[PDB]
Amino acid sequence: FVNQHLCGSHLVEALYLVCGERGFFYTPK
Amino acid sequence: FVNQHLCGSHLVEALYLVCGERGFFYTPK
Amino acid sequence: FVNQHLCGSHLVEALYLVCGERGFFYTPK
Amino acid sequence: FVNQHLCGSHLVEALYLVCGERGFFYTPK
Amino acid sequence: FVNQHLCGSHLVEALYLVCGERGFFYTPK
Amino acid sequence: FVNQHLCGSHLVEALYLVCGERGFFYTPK
Amino acid sequence: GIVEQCCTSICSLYQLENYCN
Amino acid sequence: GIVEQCCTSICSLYQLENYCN
Amino acid sequence: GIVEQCCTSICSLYQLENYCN
Amino acid sequence: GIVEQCCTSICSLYQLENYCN
Amino acid sequence: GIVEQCCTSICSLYQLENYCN
Amino acid sequence: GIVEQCCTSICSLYQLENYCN
Ligand SMILES: *C(=O)CCCCCCCCCCCCC
Ligand SMILES: *C(=O)CCCCCCCCCCCCC
Ligand SMILES: *C(=O)CCCCCCCCCCCCC
Ligand SMILES: [Cl-]
Ligand SMILES: [Cl-]
Ligand SMILES: [Zn+2]
Ligand SMILES: [Zn+2]
Repeated sequence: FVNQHLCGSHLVEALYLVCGERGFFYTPK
Repeated sequence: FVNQHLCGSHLVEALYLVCGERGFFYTPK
Repeated sequence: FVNQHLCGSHLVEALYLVCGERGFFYTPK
Repeated sequence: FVNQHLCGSHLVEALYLVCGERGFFYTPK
Repeated sequence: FVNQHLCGSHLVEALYLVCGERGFFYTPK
Repeated sequence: FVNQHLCGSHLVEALYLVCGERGFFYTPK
Repeated sequence: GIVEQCCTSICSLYQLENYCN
Repeated sequence: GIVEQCCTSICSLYQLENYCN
Repeated sequence: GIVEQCCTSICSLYQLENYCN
Repeated sequence: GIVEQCCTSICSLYQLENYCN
Repeated sequence: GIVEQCCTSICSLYQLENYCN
Repeated sequence: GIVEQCCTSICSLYQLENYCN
């Protein structure tokens, strides 16, 4: 599902910004 | 350190693509 | 100054996410 | 509307490039 | 087709990462 | 050289938008 | 506004330029 | 997970923050 | 071309590599 | 301006909010 | 090349067009 | 960490894979 792939790319950029020094795991599944 | 912040933005984009369904972990320094 | 140009590209991405429906203003130096 | 959110992210990057030294307001609503 | 425009933007970023020192042509048509 | 790698990521995004249906060529140094 | 114009149809750089200062 | 929550509906920065460490 | 192949289905990095120089 | 403030140090999300409309 | 030209100074949109096909 | 490894030199795709889960 390409639109899902594209959405995930923006998700990870947003987590990078929100989480800051905290870091994050990205766990799609 | 802004340059580290800009590098990390590109690193998470790359991890998203490299890691696929595994996802990834990002922790800044 | 290219490094300022690269910083600003990330700043507008961040403003888009932070500011939501308010939108934002970007003026370079 | 997530696809609208994703489109806006690319819009702001394109305005950053086109407007250059002029700057811009991003006014979604 | 805006979704096509958005997809292409992510395509070119992925080619940049995969191709590395090799470079690439982006030939949509 | 990481800073060159970050610059090039922004250059291909800009070429994608500037060049339209012509596409573009990217070759790193 | 820019979202109704340019998320319903592709805006060229020349159309986007209308939104600059 | 984050894709089902935030690709079906817009997540604000406050909702995204739930996924941070 | 790359848009018909990789905007209709997800292309992995290995499939994208076909488009490199 | 935002460049002088947020390209010389990392701005927090609340600092960035000063450039919202 | 584009890196030497446009990573050492900001290239205008018309300078970038030299790297279109 | 990834910042110390991959912001001081360019990491290959296989080096980046060390930060997958
Ligand atoms: C925490 O805020 C900083 C810790 C890591 C800093 C990395 C410094 C690396 C070299 C960058 C030099 C840039 C310009 C002289
Ligand atoms: C206009 O073109 C430039 C005005 C602002 C320039 C900012 C300089 C800030 C410090 C960056 C140093 C980078 C490497 C030594
Ligand atoms: C190959 O790996 C490098 C060849 C081109 C290198 C460009 C160096 C340009 C000036 C950047 C200086 C950055 C900080 C002092
Ligand atoms: Cl950058
Ligand atoms: Cl997208
Ligand atoms: Zn996108
Ligand atoms: Zn960057």
